[PDB]
Amino acid sequence: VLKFTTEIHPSCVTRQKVIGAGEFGEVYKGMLKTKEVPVAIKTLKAGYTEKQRVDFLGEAGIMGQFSHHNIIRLEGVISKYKPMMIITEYMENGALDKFLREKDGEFSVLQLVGMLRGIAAGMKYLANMNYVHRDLAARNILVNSNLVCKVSDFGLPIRWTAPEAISYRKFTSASDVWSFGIVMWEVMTYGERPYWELSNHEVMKAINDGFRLPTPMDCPSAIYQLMMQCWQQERARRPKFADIVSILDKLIRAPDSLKTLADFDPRVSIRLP
Ligand SMILES: Cc1ccc(C(=O)Nc2cccc(C(F)(F)F)c2)cc1Nc1nc(N2CCOCC2)nc(-n2ccnc2)n1
Repeated sequence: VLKFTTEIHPSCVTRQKVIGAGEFGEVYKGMLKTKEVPVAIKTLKAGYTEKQRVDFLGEAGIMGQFSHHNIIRLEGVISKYKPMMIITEYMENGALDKFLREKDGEFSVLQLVGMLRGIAAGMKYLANMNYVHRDLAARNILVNSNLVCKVSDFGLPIRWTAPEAISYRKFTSASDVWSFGIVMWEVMTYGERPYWELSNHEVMKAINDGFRLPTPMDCPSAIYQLMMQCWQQERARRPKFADIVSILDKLIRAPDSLKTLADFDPRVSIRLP
């Protein structure tokens, strides 16, 4: 299980502040020696069950297998001592959802599209590795100080989930593509809530009736077209992540393609002379 993971000795780890919770233990911000490097640390505390131990070390195992620029990096694991720990890199900019809501309007279209290309490349890698994420959303993406997005999974999302996954529990890389389209909309809106104040039942009814999120403000036509393709009801009609990466790469490498904007439908019109 731990074959792509490095065992870290507990004397090299300092926990500082609680930043969240695991299934059976806290997540902390801390420091790792090997000068000191900031890390996030998920613990498994005394009394955990067999199933919790299997899921915890299984999680570390899969994270260790991933080696990609756009996937969170595992620094290592403590499995030989208690409490057990999963240790990852740390990003001062934090999670993408809060980041964009706190930086409204501060980036260029090219910067936003570049973020999406990195997320798509991480997802293409996961899908190729036969890993279905199931919870792709901006809240599960970390942003580094180069604006590079790292797909993560912080644990627990009707508004991000494809219809077949909601209806009959069919989670695949194609349901992850639906979620990616929602993430595109989150990025281009600077972290707006998908479907605004609609309830979960209202969202599913709207989707089943064929309604889809409208274009963000200032959004390239090509980007809105791409998110719309991610939201095809028929799973097989959605692009694969390889198609998404290819499209986004081509738009970035010919950036004039992003200057054509989709028409924004105003809710409110102001009359002025
Ligand atoms: C410690 C830790 C453990 C596991 C994971 C994680 O991603 N596992 C995972 C599992 C399956 C698939 C994938 C996937 F996607 F790669 F495929 C990834 C991330 C963190 N690391 C971490 N956890 C948080 N949390 C936020 C608060 O709630 C608790 C968690 N915050 C930060 N953090 C904040 C600022 N800089 C870093 N790091």
